[PDB]
This record gives sequence, C-alpha cells and structure tokens, in this order.
Amino acid sequence: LVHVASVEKGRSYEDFQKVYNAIALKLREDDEYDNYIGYGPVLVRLAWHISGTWDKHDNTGGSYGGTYRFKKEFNDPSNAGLQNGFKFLEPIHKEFPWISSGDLFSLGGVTAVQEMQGPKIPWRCGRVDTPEDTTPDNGRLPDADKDAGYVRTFFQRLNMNDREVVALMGAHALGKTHLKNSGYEGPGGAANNVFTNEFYLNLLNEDWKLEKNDANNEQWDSKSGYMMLPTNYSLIQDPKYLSIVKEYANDQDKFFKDFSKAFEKLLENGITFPKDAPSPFIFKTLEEQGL
Ligand code: HEM
Repeated sequence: LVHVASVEKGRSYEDFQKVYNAIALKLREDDEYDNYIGYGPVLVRLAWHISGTWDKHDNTGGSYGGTYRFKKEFNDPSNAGLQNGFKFLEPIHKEFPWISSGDLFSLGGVTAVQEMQGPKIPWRCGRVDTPEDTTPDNGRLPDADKDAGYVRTFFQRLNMNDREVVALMGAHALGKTHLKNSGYEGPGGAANNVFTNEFYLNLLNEDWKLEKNDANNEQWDSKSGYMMLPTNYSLIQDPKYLSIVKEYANDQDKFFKDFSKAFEKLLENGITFPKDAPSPFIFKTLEEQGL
C-alpha cells in the first residue's frame, strides 16, 4: 500500500483555519458534556484511535482513509464512547463538506489540544477517503490490563520509541475512564481539561493502591480520588520509562515539545507527502484571533 497525500481541491491555509475555528467555537459552547469536562478529552482520544490502527508492516490502517466512518471500525469494542466525539464533529462536516473525514477527525485532536492550553501541534492536510473494504479489522488497538513490555511491543507497530510512548501517554491527564465504555472508572488528575504535565507528577507523587473496581478489573487508586490504568502505572515499573516520566514531571516545556512531535508523527503515519505538498500548517487559537 502507498497512501499519497492529496490536497482538497483549491483549498489553502485560510480554509483549514475556518474549520479549526468552527471546532473551537463549538468546544467553548458545549462546555457541559461529561460533568463539565467538555468535548476536548474525547476529541484527542478519537484522533489517537483512528491513527492507532496503523501497521508499519503492510501500510494498513492509520488516519489516511477516514474509515472510522464505517460500521466495522465505528462499532469496535475499543472505540466505545467515541460516538460522542463523532456526533460533535458531524455538524462541522455539514458546514465544510469539502474536508475529508481523516483530515477532519485528526484536526479535531489538534484543535482540542491547542484550545486546552496545550502546545501548538503542526498539522498537514491531504488525507483521502478510502472505500469500506479498506477498513481495518477490530483488535489493533491496545489493551489496558497489561505491563510495560506489552506497551513497548505495541508501540513498535507504529514505530514509536520510549520517549515518544511516554510523551504520548501524558494525554491521560485529560478526561477520564468511564465504567460503561472501558470497565475502568475515574480521572487521572484534578486539572482534566487543561493540558499540563500533571499525569507525570501524579504518577510520581501519589500513594497508589491496587484495587478491583465494579467491573472486576483492577486499577490503581489514590487517596486523592484519582486513578491509573495498569498500562499507565507500567511507566514507573520500567527503568527506561521511569527516567523519562521524571524528566517530564520536572520539565513541562520538554513534555510539550516532545508531545507535539510525537502526536503529529502519530497522525501522519502511513502517509506519503509529495514535496510539492504544502508545508505543515500552525493554526492560530481563538484567543490569538480575538474570537
Ligand atoms: C497503551 C495505550 C493506551 C491505552 C491502553 C489506552 C486506554 C484508554 C482507556 C481504557 C481509556 C478510557 C475510555 C473510556 O472509558 O471512556 C482511555 C482514555 C483516554 N485516552 Fe487512552 N490509552 C492509551 C493511549 C492513549 C494515547 C496515545 C492517547 C492520546 C495521545 C490517549 C488519550 C486518551 C484520552 C485523552 C482519554 C480520555 C477520554 C475521555 O475523557 O473521554 N490514550 N484510554
């Protein structure tokens, strides 16, 4: 498989900035979702899940083809709860019918990180909708009940190394686990719709206790009301992951820098960019625009 990025015909930076503006204006507006967490956290999770299906061995899956729109990928058990992020973006797609689905689902994640005070994420247009038979089979997305060795092996399929994996996992400072979606319950911290290095500080500073929850899954719980998935708790049981955790806990700007690079890499895996293609766009926030 080769997936060559093709620009939506006749569109430039200013068009994509209009789609970004519509998603961010709708984020401000619908602030009541999930006990006033807002749709920020569920939109960066949709962008990682349509990206996380990629397989470096045969160039299948990844963000290119927009195939989350098809029933098979939409109804995957590991995607439960993401129907909310899809529903949110749907009026935005009716307003800009020219943008491809892969470009929309992925720009949704970029807009959410930057509106939640996160780092600027460079983004590239050019994903193209592919047919229903290119939709990846279920089961390429990761389990939560596992250890640091599973996490290392998994992210190798997306050729993410240790630094990339630890930066990327910092996203779990956002939102929460929901019992009806995943069999896990609880937030990762206090500031869960502001993008910070909080996930790392919690993992180093809380007295975590292992307990079973109401779905009979184990998770790590702290006195403070926060939780950790076994796979996130893994990052302090592995000596290479633990030194990077410590680095991000002590330096939020190094976390922002590395998260920016790894998240763009994640959203562009599997896509060939012709060098006449536009350079990656940096979108302005609402605030920077006075909107
Ligand atoms: C081994 C890797 C990962 C596993 C096993 C995993 C698993 C999960 C699970 C079980 C949930 C809760 C789902 C729910 O009940 O609603 C969750 C939530 C979330 N995940 Fe991950 N995750 C992984 C990697 C990532 C990465 C790479 C990102 C983003 C860069 C990410 C971002 C999020 C966010 C923001 C949420 C919050 C969802 C919400 O608030 O609704 N995850 N993750």
